[PDB]
Amino acid sequence: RTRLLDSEIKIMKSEVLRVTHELQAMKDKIKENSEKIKVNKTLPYLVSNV
Amino acid sequence: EAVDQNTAIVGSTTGSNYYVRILSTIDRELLKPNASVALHKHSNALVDVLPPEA
Amino acid sequence: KLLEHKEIDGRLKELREQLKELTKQYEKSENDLKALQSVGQIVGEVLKQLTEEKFIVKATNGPRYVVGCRRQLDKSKLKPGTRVALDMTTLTIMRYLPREVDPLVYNM
Amino acid sequence: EKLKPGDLVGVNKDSYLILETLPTEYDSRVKAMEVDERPTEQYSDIGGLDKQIQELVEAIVLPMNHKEKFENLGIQPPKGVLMYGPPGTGKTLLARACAAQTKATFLKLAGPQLVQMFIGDGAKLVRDAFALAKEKAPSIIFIDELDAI
Amino acid sequence: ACFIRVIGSELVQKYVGEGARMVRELFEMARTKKACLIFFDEIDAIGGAR
Amino acid sequence: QTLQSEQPLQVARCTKIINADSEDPKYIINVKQFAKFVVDLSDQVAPTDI
Amino acid sequence: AVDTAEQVYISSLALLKMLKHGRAGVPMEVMGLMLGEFVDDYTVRVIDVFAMPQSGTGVSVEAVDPVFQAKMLDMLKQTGRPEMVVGWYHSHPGFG
Ligand SMILES: Nc1ncnc2c1ncn2[C@@H]1O[C@H](COP(=O)(O)OP(=O)(O)OP(O)(O)=S)[C@@H](O)[C@H]1O
Ligand SMILES: [Zn+2]
Repeated sequence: RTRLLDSEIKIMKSEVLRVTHELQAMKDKIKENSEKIKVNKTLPYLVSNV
Repeated sequence: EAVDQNTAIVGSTTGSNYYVRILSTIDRELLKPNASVALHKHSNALVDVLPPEA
Repeated sequence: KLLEHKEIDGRLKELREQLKELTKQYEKSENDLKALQSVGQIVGEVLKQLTEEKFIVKATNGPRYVVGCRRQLDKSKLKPGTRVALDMTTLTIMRYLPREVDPLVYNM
Repeated sequence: EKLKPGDLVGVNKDSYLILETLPTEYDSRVKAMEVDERPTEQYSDIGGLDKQIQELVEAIVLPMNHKEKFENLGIQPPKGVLMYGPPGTGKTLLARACAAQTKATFLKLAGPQLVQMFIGDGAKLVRDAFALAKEKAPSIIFIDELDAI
Repeated sequence: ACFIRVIGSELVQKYVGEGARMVRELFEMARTKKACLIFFDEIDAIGGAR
Repeated sequence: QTLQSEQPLQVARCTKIINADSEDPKYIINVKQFAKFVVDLSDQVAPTDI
Repeated sequence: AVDTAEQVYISSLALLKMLKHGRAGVPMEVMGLMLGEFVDDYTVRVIDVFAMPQSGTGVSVEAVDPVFQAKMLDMLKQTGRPEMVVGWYHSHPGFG
């Protein structure tokens, strides 16, 4: 009756990790792809040779 | 061409021809028909003689 | 009877694996955002060794320059005939490369 | 893996950063040379080129229908069939008879259309042609005036 | 009808792959309309010698 | 006295269009010589015939 | 109103941040801000010049995120002493 409540509070302990890691995914991804939209609105995309 | 002392008329490897002056440093018998020449960018003036192809 | 510890361990597995993998692709794509520091170079070929620290490079559309190394780019490696990567602002040599030209030598 | 020697990639001005390999860039001239018109020149309409019709059909259309018949014997079909001769015997007619009496994705290709001014298009165009005819795997591929390229 | 003189050296322009486009301009004018009349003259200027 | 009224006009360039993406313009374009230009459309266009 | 010769006293940190921020701003013409004090019409001392993040679209005022300012200067609120943003800077790092 004590370890199950410990796992219940550890579910929220992992949900805070879910919140912060989904933040490090999503809020950082908004940074990355807002910068990449800033690279995706240009004059050309200059053709070239690799 | 040099119209007088240290005022050149210089062709480039961008193709066109310019009209600048050269320094007080370079000896006047290094450009005697020509040279592979060293030019600045903003000042765009004659600096040095490159070693010829030989 | 205590399968809520495995409903918490399964929440750990699923939610942490998904958020960690999303933030791992976000780590490598934050590194792709960090590539907005690695912003472009030029490439030319060493035409000669001017001085021990100077080289004449070949802009492939045009003109020829005077460059140096970064600091320790092995000035014996940069023989006339190698291809280098050139800086964008300073225009000097950044990184050596291989390659060479027309495949009529290669296809035979 | 999208990169290789010889890639048109679309690059930013100010960053000079690669963003696309030009993935979906099939032009109007690229898609116009593809054949959806399907001509109808009959074999009986052509006369006298008997053994050349034999070589033509029996060495191109039989790979279209019988690869295993080459595999049951242990041989290999030729790659490359060339027509040449005087400019009145009917050369384009045989490619049109192919387009009529076979249905395995006839592909014309005109010669000086491959002569480009926007430089780098014709090689991409030939690779597009073989990729497109690869999408419809039996590939009837014809080019007239190969000397012009 | 629509009658068109053709100077042969209206195809002979300087730069690479342009008289080809001049033939393109010809066929663009041609397939706009009906019963039109292209008149060549002096096709040695265009040429028949390989 | 009509000069300065026309001075806020724009030197905007004619082009030639390479392709159309699906569901959006996302148009790729070349003018003559520079590069192959990735563009938008303005809002007051007829988005059919671009 | 009336006009009298305006004077820009510079913080030397501003000189350092301009040279460094445009040095890192390699050709791509970065944007940053100026953060200073309203003394009068005819003088200005700038006391702080900090950095603004690189935007690859076009050097604009619409790249100036005001909540970036709010958060950065919020960290700078108890840190030393904040003041008014009194301007901005762009770069042409090769030519004059
Ligand atoms: N067996 C045939 N039966 C009927 N007409 C034929 C036959 N062979 C040739 N022709 C005619 O000859 C012309 C076809 O030859 P071409 O169109 O010249 O083929 P081709 O590819 O153009 O040859 P070249 O070298 O490219 S000019 C048409 O006028 C046909 O009617
Ligand atoms: Zn500037």
